[PDB]
Amino acid sequence: RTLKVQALWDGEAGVWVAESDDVPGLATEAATLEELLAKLAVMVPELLEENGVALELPVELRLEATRPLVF
Amino acid sequence: RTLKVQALWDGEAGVWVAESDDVPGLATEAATLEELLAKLAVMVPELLEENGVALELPVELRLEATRPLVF
Repeated sequence: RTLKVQALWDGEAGVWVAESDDVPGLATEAATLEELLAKLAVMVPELLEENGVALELPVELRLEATRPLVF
Repeated sequence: RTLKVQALWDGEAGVWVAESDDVPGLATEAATLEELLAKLAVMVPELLEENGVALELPVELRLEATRPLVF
């Protein structure tokens, strides 16, 4: 169904890093969130096949980025 | 707590558009997801105050972007 993937900002390395509890062996990053999305679109299917898929279709990727709010 | 905000890609207008069921009167977009985040960091608090807040702290903003997966 929906595969939640977190994008964590790594200021030191200047890149967003993908992390997912729904996607096995996911290890990828990119300078921008757009590029991270692009890369994910390719890698995620592959990783799901290489591993025991077991997914309900059609599957969508939800890239999440969190920011702390100041009041 | 966590305020979920969706970023919807508008290819025609060349911008990501913010949409939120947790944040009142949210109307904003930006050419990139980074900029959309930046803009949100400022506007969201403001909109929450101007309206009946009623939030548990500390509050974090979760920007979500969905992409359909092809197999």
